[PDB]
Amino acid sequence: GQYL
Amino acid sequence: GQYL
Amino acid sequence: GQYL
Amino acid sequence: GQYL
Amino acid sequence: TTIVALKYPGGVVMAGDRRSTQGNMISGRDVRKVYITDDYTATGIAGTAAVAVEFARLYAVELEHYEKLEGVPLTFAGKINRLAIMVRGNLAAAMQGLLALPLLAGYDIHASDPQSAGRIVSFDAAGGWNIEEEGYQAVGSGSLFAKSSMKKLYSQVTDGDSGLRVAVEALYDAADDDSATGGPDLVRGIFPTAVIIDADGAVDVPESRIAELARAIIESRS
Amino acid sequence: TTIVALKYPGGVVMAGDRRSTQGNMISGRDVRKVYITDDYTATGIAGTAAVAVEFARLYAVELEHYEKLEGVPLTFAGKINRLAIMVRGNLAAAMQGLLALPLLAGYDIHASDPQSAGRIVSFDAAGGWNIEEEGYQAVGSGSLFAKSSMKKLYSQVTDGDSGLRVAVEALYDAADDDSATGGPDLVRGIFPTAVIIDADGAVDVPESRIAELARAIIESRS
Amino acid sequence: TTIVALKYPGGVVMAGDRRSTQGNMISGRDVRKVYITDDYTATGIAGTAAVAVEFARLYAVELEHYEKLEGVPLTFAGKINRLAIMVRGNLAAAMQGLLALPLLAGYDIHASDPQSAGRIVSFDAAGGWNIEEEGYQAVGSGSLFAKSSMKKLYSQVTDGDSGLRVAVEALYDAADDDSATGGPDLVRGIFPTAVIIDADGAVDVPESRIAELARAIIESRS
Amino acid sequence: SPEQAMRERSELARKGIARAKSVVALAYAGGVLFVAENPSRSLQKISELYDRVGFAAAGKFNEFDNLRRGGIQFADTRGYAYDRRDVTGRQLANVYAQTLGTIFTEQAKPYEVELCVAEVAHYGETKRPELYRITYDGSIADEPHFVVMGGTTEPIANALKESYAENASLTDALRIAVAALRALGVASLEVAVLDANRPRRAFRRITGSALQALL
Amino acid sequence: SPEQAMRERSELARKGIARAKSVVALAYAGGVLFVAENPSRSLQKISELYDRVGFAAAGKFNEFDNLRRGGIQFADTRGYAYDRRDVTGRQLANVYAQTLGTIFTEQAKPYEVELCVAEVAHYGETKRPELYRITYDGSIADEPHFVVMGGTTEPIANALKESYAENASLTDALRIAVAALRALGVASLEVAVLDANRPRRAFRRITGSALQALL
Amino acid sequence: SPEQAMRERSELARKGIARAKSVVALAYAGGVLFVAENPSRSLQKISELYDRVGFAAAGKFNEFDNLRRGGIQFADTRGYAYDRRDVTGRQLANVYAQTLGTIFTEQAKPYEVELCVAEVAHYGETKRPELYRITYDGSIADEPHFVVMGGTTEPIANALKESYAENASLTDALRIAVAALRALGVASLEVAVLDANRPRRAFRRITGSALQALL
Amino acid sequence: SPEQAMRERSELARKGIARAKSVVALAYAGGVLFVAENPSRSLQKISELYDRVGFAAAGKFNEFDNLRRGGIQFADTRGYAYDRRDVTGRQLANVYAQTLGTIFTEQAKPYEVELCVAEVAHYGETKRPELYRITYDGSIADEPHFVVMGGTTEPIANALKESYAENASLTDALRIAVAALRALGVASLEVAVLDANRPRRAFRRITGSALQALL
Repeated sequence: GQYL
Repeated sequence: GQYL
Repeated sequence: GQYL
Repeated sequence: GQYL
Repeated sequence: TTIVALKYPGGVVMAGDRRSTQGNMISGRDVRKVYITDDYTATGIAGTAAVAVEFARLYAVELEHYEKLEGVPLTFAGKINRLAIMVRGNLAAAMQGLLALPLLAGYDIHASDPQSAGRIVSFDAAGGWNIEEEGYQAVGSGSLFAKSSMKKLYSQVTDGDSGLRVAVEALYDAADDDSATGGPDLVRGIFPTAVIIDADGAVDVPESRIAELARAIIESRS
Repeated sequence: TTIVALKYPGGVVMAGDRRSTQGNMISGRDVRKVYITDDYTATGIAGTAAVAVEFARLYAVELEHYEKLEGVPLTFAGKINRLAIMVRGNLAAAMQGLLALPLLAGYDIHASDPQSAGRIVSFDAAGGWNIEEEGYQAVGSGSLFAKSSMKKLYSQVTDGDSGLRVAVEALYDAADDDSATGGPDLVRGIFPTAVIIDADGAVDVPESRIAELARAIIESRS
Repeated sequence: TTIVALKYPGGVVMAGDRRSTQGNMISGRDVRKVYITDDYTATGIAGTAAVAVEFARLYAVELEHYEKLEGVPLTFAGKINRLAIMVRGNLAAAMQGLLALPLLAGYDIHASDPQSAGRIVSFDAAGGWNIEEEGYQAVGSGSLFAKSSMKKLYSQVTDGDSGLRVAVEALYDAADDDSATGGPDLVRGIFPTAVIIDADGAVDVPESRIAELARAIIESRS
Repeated sequence: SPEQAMRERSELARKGIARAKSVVALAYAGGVLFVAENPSRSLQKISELYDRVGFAAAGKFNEFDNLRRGGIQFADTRGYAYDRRDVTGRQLANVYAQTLGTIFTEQAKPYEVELCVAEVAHYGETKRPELYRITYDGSIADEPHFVVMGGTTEPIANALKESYAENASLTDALRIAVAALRALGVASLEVAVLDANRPRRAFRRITGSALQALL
Repeated sequence: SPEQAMRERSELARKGIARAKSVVALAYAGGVLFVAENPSRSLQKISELYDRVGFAAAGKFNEFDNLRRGGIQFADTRGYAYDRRDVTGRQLANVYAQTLGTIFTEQAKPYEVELCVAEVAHYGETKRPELYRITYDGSIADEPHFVVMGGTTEPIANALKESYAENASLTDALRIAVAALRALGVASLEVAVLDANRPRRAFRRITGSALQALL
Repeated sequence: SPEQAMRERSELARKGIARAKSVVALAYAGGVLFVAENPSRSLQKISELYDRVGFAAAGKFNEFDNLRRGGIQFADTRGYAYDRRDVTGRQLANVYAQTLGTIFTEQAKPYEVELCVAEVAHYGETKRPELYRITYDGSIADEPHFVVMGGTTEPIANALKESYAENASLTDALRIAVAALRALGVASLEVAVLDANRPRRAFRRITGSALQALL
Repeated sequence: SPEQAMRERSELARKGIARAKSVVALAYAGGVLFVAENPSRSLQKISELYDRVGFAAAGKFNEFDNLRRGGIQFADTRGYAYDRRDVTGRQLANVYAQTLGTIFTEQAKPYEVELCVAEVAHYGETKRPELYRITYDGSIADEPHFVVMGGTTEPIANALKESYAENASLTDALRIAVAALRALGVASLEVAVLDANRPRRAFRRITGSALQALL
């Protein structure tokens, strides 16, 4: 998760 | 078990 | 990649 | 290869 | 150096001078040698300045660490034990000259009688400890003069304030007969530091009170 | 060697001589002993030349490394601590003769009053440190003469420039009474080095200013 | 032993004698003490013969190794550093008697002014180094006599050849006042060795030139 | 397939997070307030981490408890090396996320936990309370007002969305938090604060008779 | 089959790279300009690596962040061993590529990251800014004018292709970069420069009021 | 599937727990009473753990016995490091649960055991007896009155539910416990107490002729 | 089957070798000439190995580059132990082959590389240049006149077969090599020589304006  |  |  |  | 500690009805008081030397040379005029390691214990350390400040810091850390992990402070017995183990650990370096001796004052909340829940504990270089029961203790180069002063002055101790005055006086006599212990500097306004522990915890005595007591003693002797 | 540091209203100044000896033999006429370790701290080191330059270099690296990892410089307290730990680490070699003592000057940006945000910190061979509060400090073979000079000259310090002149004079007296400290060489044009730190950071004093101050002192004494 | 090095406008020259002793006994009449470690640096080493030749060999290997890996030589600063680290590494054995001190001459291609791109660097037993700026340096048992000779003769240095003659003369005076340094042997035809470095690299001075200079000096003194 | 397995793992983690007691943390005038639904008297889901940094969690007790211990560990050593005022809620929030992600990728079962790290300003300084939420994968989110963890988070989050008021006193924020949590009885409530007014250690539990009087 | 698995891995990596915030780096008169679309205030995608070497990345934060740390690590040790002016953008660009390739071949999941290493000349010297782009496999490309990373790179790359001008000032290059990036608001923008005019440390962030005034 | 395997493991553990001798522990006036159905004279299911902390178990003897030893081990070292009055029934109850959970997750077969840790107050102090039950997975439950372990627990638990009386003497609590356990003969009974009146070591077995006289 | 797998591996290696830039090495009057088709300015496929031993490669850059480093490593240590004139092109050619064979047998993917090790005589001595070609499996072949590596080798090898002339000067051998390589532009050409006339280090690159003048 927490893609950026 | 022991969910919290 | 970076074939050389 | 290089049989000998 | 000299650090005195004495019980009074309902609490304990612990005071220390301010000088730090190298040989005959006065190198520090305002060192603080008495720390509040926790809400119910203060610790004085005589000896090598580095080892002293380090002991105090690390011990405070350890007390509070166990408190955070287990949700309850150690008993006064456990605290005594950990301090003793630290002291025993520094023994090799103490033979090499880096000796540091702690004097531990605490107020046991779990004791039966509140009027005698005060606690004074003394250590040697080999980690053995002893629970003082004649009402007072001291450590450092001036300790003998301080104890011999408190032996006579101790019948005057009846409360927190009289106990504080007796502490300051004992320090004054230590300094009066030993050159490594600094007395009240009236010129620069630097006085001994003091910590009072009772049922409500540990608080630093504000400087003004110590200043007045010191001036009273000095005028009494003139 | 001799390195003086003194606070002035609004900043700190730190100056050092230039000689380096081997026994009675003058071996270096232009060594620089005061480094700008970061935008708000300068570090002087007395003692073995190798250990000194190495300390300065490595400490600067470490300050800046933590700054790059965490995105914010350490507080002045953390800096003091790291320097102290380095010094404590060199203790074994200092007993073998490779002793190096640092004097650390800094300007605390986080202090409450800007006029007294200056900071001077002194260390012993055993890593203990002390925050100087009588306004000045020095280290090296000429340190006693330098301090005894600044004690008298220090009431003249009112700003950055007067503080600089007092620094240069203190160095002049150190050199005047000790042979291991070099004075201003008028023949070769080599003068002490100086660093000034204030609200805007640390800058090296350009040589001309130190030259004029030194010539003023020398003509005053003739 | 004695190895001198001096800058001249546009380059650097480095010369060394040929004797090697054991006590009072002359054991080698033709040792070569100045090596061309690379196209822009020559290295002289005084001291224990084994440690000396080993230093020179290994340092040359390391310079060239990094050059082959990275495709570009180190800067003169990096070279100075590696040599210093080697020297610092031999310190334990130098206290046991196997001391070897290097003097490093180089021509910085990256310097701004070509006429002053010459570089002389001296080391102590503890790995500290110093960039010489009074124009000349020497190492070995005759170094003091050589330096005191060059101090007077150095105003004569104006080019590569005059600088070479001054080098040879300085060696002649070293040998003249110290017995561990060999002078020009006219009987066997053995003369000091010399290396010249300028914009075009490092070349060994062919023996004939040194022979003529030595004969000129010797006839001048008769 | 691996992607399918990953999806299954995510679903399992979600289920684990869902079947748990709910915790809320919200900013109020004196700092930050943690209010958790907790029946046991020994097992706790709110904890001091450092002087001004608090911690709440929801999921599997042994695991969230284990993270609690790891977090306590890191701060003390860091403080000793540098100093107390150098440890920040941000650094701690970061450590947990990285550890969780790596751990999940290399371990067998993902930690069915949801974390909230809270920080307030020091004594005599002004700064807004910071709340971070760290999820089971390593994701970290910066919350301005309140965090809700564990169980069904939608109704509690909405009730808080209507009732929240910045600079609410301790009693009002407690009423809002218990009310939105109900979306209970004096017993089985774990309540603590990060009181910004304390000199050093800001964390402080509110239990028993005083709590009853407040409610 | 192994080849099929490799193709699947490449597709997965591509997907990971695609769903991410876009970053641009371009040469301008005073050095190099990094402009990234970044909402968070704590998490950053642009960083100093060494005195004159900067770094931008796009993908999965924990991984690109981890490379950031590894790169910082290598430069300091190298500088201490030899010197500051010996560490170059080229050596660093190379290290990341080799590490990435080996890591991908021996690890489980490939790093869904895209890197850009930038370098400018030292103080008082003339030399053109160098931009390198390192992709997830280890490939490295030398860029003369600008690099675009993460998200949909085609429209931004084309808009820059029309708007780019060598020796554009700082304000013009900022307008061009924000405009081509839109293909936004003052908030959630991470802007930094490699200012060639600084004496030593060239990296410098441009945040807040000054940035607002510029835009 | 993994979930199916987990369900199977749980069923196996349940079966193992079910086919075993029954043990009961209940609070009475002088402390806590352990009454187990045990035919052997050498193999025991009730044990001293520390000064005021007792232990009963039901399942597979070698495993529950092994936990017995581990628990004894931890307390002595802890006491030596800090002190005797610092070891509490709570800390021990906690250690077993964590160990059991981790062990089950990483081992091959789960421990077919059920544990009960009991604690009473020290000499000259007033405090209620504490009973904890730790199950095979790591779950821990706080019991106010009595614990029943192993075999068919329903009838014994109900008979105790009707017969239990707080502050029952030693003889009455023994009659209640043997009666509810029957739901026997003087032989094959293992009976011990945590007598709160003892100065230091509270655990005390009740065997032979005295037991016969009592019953 | 294993044999089938081996055949597949060989095919994969062949494909890798085929899709690559072509390199040629040929003997001429002053030594040996390496001419490679190389667009990048930083990445190189021709390298010094030791005083008189040169090296060219074609395939995957990170791997052939890695061998380059290993070869450099072995020679320096060997020379230090014995001497510079003891390291020969033959010993180096041998080491690579053995390493490649063992590595391929124990590793996962075979090195998609093709190597050419070249050697010339020392200063003031007469001896014919020696060219060895080492293939991905470990096979090594002794070439009298020229080696062609990578890409489609047939047309280049034939064009060289017609144009080659022993004792051709540097300019003629360069024309022949570029012509047969075309079977190009001044840019993107990597040209170096093993000049037998140099005193010690024989390898020497021919780049820029001088190369343009020659061509």
